[PDB]
Amino acid sequence: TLQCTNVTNNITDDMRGELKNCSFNMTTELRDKKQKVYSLFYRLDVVQ
Amino acid sequence: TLQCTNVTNNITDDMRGELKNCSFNMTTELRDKKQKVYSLFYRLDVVQ
Amino acid sequence: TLQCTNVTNNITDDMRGELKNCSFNMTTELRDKKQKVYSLFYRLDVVQ
Amino acid sequence: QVQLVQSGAEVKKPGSSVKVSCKASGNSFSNHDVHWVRQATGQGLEWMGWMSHEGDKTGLAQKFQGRVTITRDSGASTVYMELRGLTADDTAIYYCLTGSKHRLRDYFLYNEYGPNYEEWGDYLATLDVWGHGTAVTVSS
Amino acid sequence: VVITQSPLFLPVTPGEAASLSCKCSHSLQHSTGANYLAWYLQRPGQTPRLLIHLATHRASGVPDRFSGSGSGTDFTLKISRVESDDVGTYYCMQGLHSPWTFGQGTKVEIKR
Ligand SMILES: *[C@@H]1O[C@H](CO)[C@@H](O[C@@H]2O[C@H](CO)[C@@H](O[C@@H]3O[C@H](CO[C@H]4O[C@H](CO[C@H]5O[C@H](CO)[C@@H](O)[C@H](O)[C@@H]5O)[C@@H](O)[C@H](O[C@H]5O[C@H](CO)[C@@H](O)[C@H](O)[C@@H]5O)[C@@H]4O)[C@@H](O)[C@H](O[C@H]4O[C@H](CO)[C@@H](O)[C@H](O)[C@@H]4O[C@H]4O[C@H](CO)[C@@H](O)[C@H](O)[C@@H]4O)[C@@H]3O)[C@H](O)[C@H]2NC(C)=O)[C@H](O)[C@H]1NC(C)=O
Ligand SMILES: *[C@@H]1O[C@H](CO)[C@@H](O[C@@H]2O[C@H](CO)[C@@H](O[C@@H]3O[C@H](CO)[C@@H](O)[C@H](O)[C@@H]3O)[C@H](O)[C@H]2NC(C)=O)[C@H](O)[C@H]1NC(C)=O
Ligand SMILES: *[C@@H]1O[C@H](CO)[C@@H](O[C@@H]2O[C@H](CO)[C@@H](O)[C@H](O)[C@H]2NC(C)=O)[C@H](O)[C@H]1NC(C)=O
Ligand SMILES: *[C@@H]1O[C@H](CO)[C@@H](O[C@@H]2O[C@H](CO)[C@@H](O)[C@H](O)[C@H]2NC(C)=O)[C@H](O)[C@H]1NC(C)=O
Ligand SMILES: *[C@@H]1O[C@H](CO)[C@@H](O[C@@H]2O[C@H](CO)[C@@H](O)[C@H](O)[C@H]2NC(C)=O)[C@H](O)[C@H]1NC(C)=O
Ligand SMILES: *[C@@H]1O[C@H](CO)[C@@H](O)[C@H](O)[C@H]1NC(C)=O
Repeated sequence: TLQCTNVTNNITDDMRGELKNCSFNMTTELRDKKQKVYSLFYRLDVVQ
Repeated sequence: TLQCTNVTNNITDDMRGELKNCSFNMTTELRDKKQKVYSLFYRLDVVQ
Repeated sequence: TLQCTNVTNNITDDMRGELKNCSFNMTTELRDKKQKVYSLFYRLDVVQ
Repeated sequence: QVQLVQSGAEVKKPGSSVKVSCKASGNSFSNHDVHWVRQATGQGLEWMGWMSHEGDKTGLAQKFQGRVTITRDSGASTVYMELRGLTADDTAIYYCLTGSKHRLRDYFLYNEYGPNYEEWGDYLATLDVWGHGTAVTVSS
Repeated sequence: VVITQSPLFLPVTPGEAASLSCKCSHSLQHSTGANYLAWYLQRPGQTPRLLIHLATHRASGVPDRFSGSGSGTDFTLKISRVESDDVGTYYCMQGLHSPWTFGQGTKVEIKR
């Protein structure tokens, strides 16, 4: 699962809500460790 | 690992112990979530 | 990740530090259990 | 009722360390949390620190950081605590008590090809029965 | 995380119900729904004894006069029919977050 926020600032106003910023509690390549990362996503690729 | 019980409901007595009801902590399709699950099983496919 | 020490057994002194003994809590035949096991390794196969 | 034993009361000079010990009959420390508590007459209880019954965790109330340690005899039949830097305002009744905890996974990721990533933690449940305690005071 | 308790002390008329409260900066509830709250009584001249625990039950061998309440940041301890042997001080405790802590406590004393 991802935690997210609406992307804000530096946008055309007709782009509002089209992008979300989200993050992961996903593991490192070592199986015993964890890292936090985040990425830009189109709203179309996610569902609450 | 499975938690189990003998199924005694609605059963002819020469069938006793042929079925067990069991349950487990196996995962949901989300990587970070789990769900309780249970099923009937034939005694032949399990061991203590 | 593995814990290690520089284990020896009447090692010649030109072999020192070439082998390490290390351990981890592995995986087991059941997803719900872990166990600790150790084995010897050549120094070449590991990095701190 | 497990017997509990603690060190006799002691007077110590200001600016210096003291040490205490405790015991559980039947080597029941293996099944209980080690705890230390401090109290002053006319004042509320203060947790000092603990050790897990597995012995794989220890800790201190933050007031004691860098002044306290906890050790035990092999096979955990007894436990010890050392206090450092004591001054006259450290006069208190000190206690050793047994305890209980709940260990619950706090986070997980299932892995198809390996052990599940897991995070765990301890929540104290109850204090178990209190030791008779020790008294420690500090004077010239 | 911090803990407080009130009233600092309570005068008591014998044979009458009375209660104590404990509050803290964060809920004592856990994601499992577990609560890590416990109350203790210290008679003077004696070490403390568990009264209730995990915000849900009396400790074994505790009189049934004992009860408690609440959720989240607020909890109470109540004793119906308070008796002179309930004199002493009381402490709430948090096992939910490190370092484990006690409330500042309250004192029960018979009114005079
Ligand atoms: C599948 O996964 C889940 C986790 O997602 C597994 O459940 C978890 O199991 C571990 C044990 O393996 C538990 O740790 C132990 O917890 C107990 C306290 O928990 C008990 O009390 C709960 C509260 O009960 C009151 O409140 C509720 C309302 O909230 C009321 O309904 C009740 O009536 C009561 O008033 C109760 O809810 C708990 O049940 C839950 O868990 C069981 C499985 O255990 C499920 O069947 C239930 O459905 C329910 O979810 C439970 O009864 C602590 O007492 C334990 O501490 C001991 O162990 C420590 C080492 O681990 C040690 O440090 C401590 O000192 C202490 O040692 C004592 O006990 C040992 C025996 O256990 C003795 O050997 C020893 O000598 C000493 O006496 C421990 O922390 C987790 O709490 C539990 N998860 C949760 C969130 O509760 C589940 O088991 C898995 N399934 C399978 C098949 O494996
Ligand atoms: C990534 O997973 C970790 C657990 O592995 C999550 O950690 C959780 O983080 C929150 C925030 O730090 C902790 O919440 C705490 O709750 C109390 C009461 O509501 C509040 O007082 C604190 O301020 C805090 O929010 C939570 O306890 C902690 N969990 C554990 C296991 O430590 C984190 O949320 C995860 N991130 C994602 C995006 O899901
Ligand atoms: C993030 O933007 C979304 C739209 O992209 C906003 O969605 C609204 O969310 C609330 C709560 O679920 C609903 O009442 C609205 O109807 C939603 N709007 C639509 C278009 O579906 C959300 O409010 C935004 N968040 C921020 C902080 O502005
Ligand atoms: C234990 O292993 C460590 C390395 O993990 C050894 O440390 C090295 O020792 C040599 C000789 O003193 C130094 O040249 C290295 O710089 C040391 N490494 C580091 C990390 O300090 C140590 O010799 C080993 N002990 C045994 C008995 O073999
Ligand atoms: C074996 O598992 C134990 C836990 O069951 C691991 O011990 C913890 O390890 C981390 C990393 O060193 C420490 O933060 C904890 O404090 C350790 N716990 C205790 C009880 O000491 C250990 O890392 C595991 N080993 C393997 C190879 O993964
Ligand atoms: C289940 O059945 C077997 C024999 O059929 C019996 O030995 C065992 O005690 C039973 N267990 C329960 C929990 O009923």
